[PDB]
Amino acid sequence: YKLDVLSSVHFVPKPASTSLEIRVETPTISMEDAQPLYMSNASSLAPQEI
Amino acid sequence: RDWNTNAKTHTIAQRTIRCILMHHNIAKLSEIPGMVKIVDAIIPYTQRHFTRVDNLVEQSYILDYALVEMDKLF
Amino acid sequence: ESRKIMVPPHRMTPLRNSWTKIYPPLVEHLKLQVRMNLKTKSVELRTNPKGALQKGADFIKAFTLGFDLDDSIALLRLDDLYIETFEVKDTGDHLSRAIGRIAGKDGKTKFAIENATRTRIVLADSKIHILGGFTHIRMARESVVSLILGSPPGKVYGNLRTVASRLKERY
Amino acid sequence: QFKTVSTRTIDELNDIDFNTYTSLEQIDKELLTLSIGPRSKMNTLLHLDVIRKRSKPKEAPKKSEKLPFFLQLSGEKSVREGIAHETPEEFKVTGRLGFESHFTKQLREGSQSKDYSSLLATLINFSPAAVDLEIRSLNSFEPFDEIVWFIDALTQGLKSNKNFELYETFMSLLFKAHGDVIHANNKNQDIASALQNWEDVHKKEDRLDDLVKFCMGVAAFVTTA
Amino acid sequence: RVKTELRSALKSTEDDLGFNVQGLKFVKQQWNLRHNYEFVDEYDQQEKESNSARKRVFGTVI
Amino acid sequence: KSDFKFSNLLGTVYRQGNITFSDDGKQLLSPVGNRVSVFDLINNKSFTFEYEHRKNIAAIDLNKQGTLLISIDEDGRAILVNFKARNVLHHFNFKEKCSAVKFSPDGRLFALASGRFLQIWKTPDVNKDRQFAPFVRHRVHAGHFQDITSLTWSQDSRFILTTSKDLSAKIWSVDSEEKNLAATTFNGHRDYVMGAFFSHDQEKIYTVSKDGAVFVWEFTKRKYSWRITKKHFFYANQAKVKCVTFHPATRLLAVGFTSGEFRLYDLPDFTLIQQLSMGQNPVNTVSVNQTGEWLAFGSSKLGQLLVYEWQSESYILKQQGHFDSTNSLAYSPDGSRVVTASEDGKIKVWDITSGFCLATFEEHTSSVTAVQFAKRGQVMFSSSLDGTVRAWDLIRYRNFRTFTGTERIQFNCLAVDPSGEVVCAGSLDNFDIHVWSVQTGQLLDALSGHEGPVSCLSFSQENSVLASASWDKTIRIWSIFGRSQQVEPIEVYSDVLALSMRPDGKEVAVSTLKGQISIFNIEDAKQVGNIDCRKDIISGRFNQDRFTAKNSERSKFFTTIHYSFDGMAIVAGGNNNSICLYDVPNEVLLKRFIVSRNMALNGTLEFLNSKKMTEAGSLDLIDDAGENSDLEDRIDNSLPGSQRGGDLSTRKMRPEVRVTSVQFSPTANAFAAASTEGLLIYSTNDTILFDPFDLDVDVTPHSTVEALREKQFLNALVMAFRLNEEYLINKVYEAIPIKEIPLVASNIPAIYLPRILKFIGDFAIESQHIEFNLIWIKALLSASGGYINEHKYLFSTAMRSIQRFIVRVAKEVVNTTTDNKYTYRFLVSTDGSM
Repeated sequence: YKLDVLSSVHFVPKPASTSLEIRVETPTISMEDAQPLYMSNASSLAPQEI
Repeated sequence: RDWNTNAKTHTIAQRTIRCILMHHNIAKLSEIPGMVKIVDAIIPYTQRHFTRVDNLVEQSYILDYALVEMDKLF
Repeated sequence: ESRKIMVPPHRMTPLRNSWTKIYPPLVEHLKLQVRMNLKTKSVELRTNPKGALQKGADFIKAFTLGFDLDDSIALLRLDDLYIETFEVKDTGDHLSRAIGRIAGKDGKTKFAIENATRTRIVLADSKIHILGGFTHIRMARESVVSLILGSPPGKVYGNLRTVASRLKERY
Repeated sequence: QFKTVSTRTIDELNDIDFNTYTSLEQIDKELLTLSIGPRSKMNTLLHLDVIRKRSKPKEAPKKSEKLPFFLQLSGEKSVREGIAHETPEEFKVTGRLGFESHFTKQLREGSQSKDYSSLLATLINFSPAAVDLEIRSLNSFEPFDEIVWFIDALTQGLKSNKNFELYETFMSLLFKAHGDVIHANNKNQDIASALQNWEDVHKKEDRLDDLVKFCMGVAAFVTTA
Repeated sequence: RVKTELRSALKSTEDDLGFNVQGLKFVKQQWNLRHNYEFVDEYDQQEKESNSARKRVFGTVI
Repeated sequence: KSDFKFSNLLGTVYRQGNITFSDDGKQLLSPVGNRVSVFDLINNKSFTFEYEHRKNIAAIDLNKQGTLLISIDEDGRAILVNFKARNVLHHFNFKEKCSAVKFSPDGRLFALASGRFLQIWKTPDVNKDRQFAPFVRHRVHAGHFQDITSLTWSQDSRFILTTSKDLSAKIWSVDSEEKNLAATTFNGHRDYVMGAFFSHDQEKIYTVSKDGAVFVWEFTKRKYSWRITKKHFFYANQAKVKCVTFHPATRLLAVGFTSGEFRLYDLPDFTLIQQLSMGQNPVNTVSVNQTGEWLAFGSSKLGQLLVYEWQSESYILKQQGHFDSTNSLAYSPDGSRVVTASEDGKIKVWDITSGFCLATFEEHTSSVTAVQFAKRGQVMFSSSLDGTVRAWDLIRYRNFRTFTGTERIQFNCLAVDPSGEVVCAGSLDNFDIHVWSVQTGQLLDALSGHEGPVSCLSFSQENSVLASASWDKTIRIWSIFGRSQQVEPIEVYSDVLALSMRPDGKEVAVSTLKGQISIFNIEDAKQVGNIDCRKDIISGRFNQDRFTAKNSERSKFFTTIHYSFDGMAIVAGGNNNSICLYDVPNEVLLKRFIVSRNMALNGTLEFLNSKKMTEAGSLDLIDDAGENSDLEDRIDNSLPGSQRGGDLSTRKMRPEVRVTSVQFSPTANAFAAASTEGLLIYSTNDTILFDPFDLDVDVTPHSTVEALREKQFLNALVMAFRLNEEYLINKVYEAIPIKEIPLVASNIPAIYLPRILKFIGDFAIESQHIEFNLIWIKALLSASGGYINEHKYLFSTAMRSIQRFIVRVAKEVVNTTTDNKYTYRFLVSTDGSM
């Protein structure tokens, strides 16, 4: 972190990482920020993922 | 359930689901063991098909626009 | 001008042992004079020359009904507090297990509806008394009437979660 | 620069003299018209459970234990205008005649007079938590009067073509809260007739449907192609 | 004539589509309020729903 | 056209100062840097005041009539604003750093803590005209020995209770006759007294200090002379109190510490109602609603703003902005929200009307360089310095695609297909362009041929030709699709940064480092025309540099340009504090906007005050950081040669003023500029500026309402169009009956067609007459929807504003009534028995 900030963030990135992410299903209302409004009321998993 | 995953063979699935729903008892259908891992599988596919057929009805109004132009023609 | 509140012979000994914390707000905060008739098993509240007699009557009537000492002091203070009484009346089948449905195992349903609706409930055999605000009494009474008239535990518990949230919510 | 001056000539339609036009409330009684209020009230009403579930903190706050139980009621003396700080005004149902709420009393009085205008005015007035908490407590048990009074109140409401997105969400909140009891005593005569005349007025709402279908389809065709 | 018959067929199929959506989510919801669980506390409720949600694992790139 | 005014300031919900609520606590007033934002939280909207302090503001108060605001900055330049008219009433310079300002509860006096003097002035009227000196001084009291940290008025506006850095607190009566009731001072704290409040009845006095003690003072006997009756302690060990407030009616003491933790207590018994954390940064501000139900907290380091109701344990809003670190913006394909790509590594989707962030996305592990929408607002692409382009579904909120190269480079700009099969991205260290398919994930091609770092990419929206432009002084046009693999290089005079592309794909406008904007015909690769812009650029002088703003070569060029959607204008911004817009037929400056007048930012002033230049260096390069009250800002952890890294503490210079991205709104006549202060949103409005269109002497509002009363509806509509007066157009529009909407809409002349379409758009977004507005839209599209199709770019922002009304309110209503119809049919058509 401090080498990147010292280098004034011109750096060369980290090589590669095929990681592994678990996402639960939930409303995308609940995946949002705290404000009065919303943007989308879908579910985070597709029909072909359910 | 597994006919509703097509967009082709889905109408037969919807008519059969509809006659089951309107000819059976809903409390019976809920309390049958295994009838939530099926209806939760096929609520979002019916919602996907509702969105698609509703957009077909939406873009079906080019006929109405063409008719109002054809009547403005004189 | 006076009032008489009959203490039943199942709430008599707690009145005597917690009496020394009952009469001080009755005789110096409220400026009434207070006697306890050991003959009629009653509490008499008279006014001295030096609208609070009804407040003292509701104080000792809450204690008579079955609400505890701090709950009765909460009724004596806190002007926006009310208390509603009703019997079940809606026998093995209906009377002997509707009250078991209000209670639950170890009274956990009653504890849940108390905490959810911000009232507190004393459940007699079939006599339900509820101490809370007006809207709070309304919601606790609607849920108690619900689970004596037959509703699923999932339905009444989801309604309890929702009523806790919407009663604490501004807007 | 701080007030507005009248453009009315000196010598030696007050809105048109002050360059304003306060938009009238509805243009025609046969025209649908939304509420005079924020557009987001419909969405707040329809999804206020999941919005608040979003809004909760990630872990429970550290309270005390020697906290007073009636903390919400134990204020002092800027006054609270919620449904919880509501007092009754002025022989056992769910709400006696001394402990009737304002909503239930106005609903009953409108069921007497067959005119729910004050009921609907109170409904359009108060807040979404109050709306959910009034609709969720509507005596759905023995004779089903308060449900059917609410339903034909919404019928009288959306006959008037005003606030109609709010009357639509009030019907959605009714079916969501205790549409299971309506499905339970389906074929009951009073509740079936109340739903029947609600559908009789509500079936004339497809004017909005094919109107927005035409506007969407032709607007897309004209813009792209 | 094409417009009337085509739009009648399309609204006829989306009628039963919408019927089946509302009926199936009623069936699922009345099963839920019959025997889902008992949590009044919102934090324990949300942790219960997070433990009982549907999980799917995806291969991401960092 | 060119008459833009400063509308809004998205981003940056809080910078520095105190949050205030309204009296009817619907809006909250938040000090952003030198503006003030007001967010209406019930009517979901927001505005920013147009006026501008010259330094960061430090104090806010408006009286409980709601009628006027006073804002003081961090060296005491107060500004009194009319809150309803939104115009500034007076500029008054108090001479030193004022810690707090408060109006009385009865509105008629205000007091402020300037240094170690409590001075009470009396409030000028809002109904009176502006005078040369409207404030009339009541008094100035001096009893503290060090600086006063807080004020508190009593409930009756009769006493005032002030807290100081000096370890006391004092009570002063307002008038001289009650001087004997209020002459005491309250000692006993080990540290700075952070607050001193009354109880509801004004009998108890609570005094809270920095070390963590709250003292209850009562007028008792041990005569009667203000004993201390109980000391309560917070026992937060490392942290200490940063902000205190007290709602006396609900007896609620709210206290925020320097560790993000805030606790709220029920005070005279001192029972912890709640304790929870904003974060890890200190809580700089606590403020409370008039009914005491909402608590607004502000932390100043991350720029975050909570308002939180403590009864129902829930956040009304938990927002956070970005100061100085915002690399890109993109309007949504309807102009409802703006997506912000920011240097701390995240995407933030800000609603424009309600000034808040809806979703945020943190999957980039470095500074996100570009965002761009595609598939008509369904998907959004971003490229960052960590080597990745990645795609975001804005329905399911999932990063579904990640594109890397093979060479481990960092991407600085991107461009997507219209028909979003292919994403494209260019770096500043690789000289190639990377071409990825979006359907599969693979690297479709690496286009080569630039001999300099590819500064900018854009796909033509109509014929889908790629235009890249790079620092080898060359714009280049790639025909990618369909067997061509065709390259056309256009040379240009200097090295290019910010290409932009016309909405019809005919021309491309490049910004160069000379200072010019050249415009080229794509198909016949020859220059159509250029604007010479380096002499209408405001390049300020930095504090550290030893060369004048005239001779500087730092910022006399535009690093971001953008076409208007009719293709006729270019907005442009750069590393300077002017954003300029031009009309490309005439190549002339329409208008230049000064993006900041904050002297706390660096490149603002062109001429620096020669008083501040001493015999050894300027006095603003002297770091007075060890004169600070505590260690966490006496600390210097700024590693030396860092420019544009992260974490503003790690750079040691003032934040320079610069605009990093400009974009026009796709629906309504505005533009957003990603400055360092936030997303500046400039918009016109038609309520002001009488600008007629060929009226004659017989065209008059009186004539229009006579034609309306005589019900020549088409003549009244075209008279109101020739007036171009918004109230008159609205009056005639609502007075035309439904029976003859299509006759009027068919007989509207073709020059008044974009006016009625853009009016219907900006009216129907918020108007309630949904069926009336849809009848008018249906009549206009049916009667004249061929003229629109053959004049696409005229109605390209008036038709996008109309289908911002159909899909965003009308389709939501139609969805609700559709679900009600189907739930009715189920609930009565089926069998509920047991």
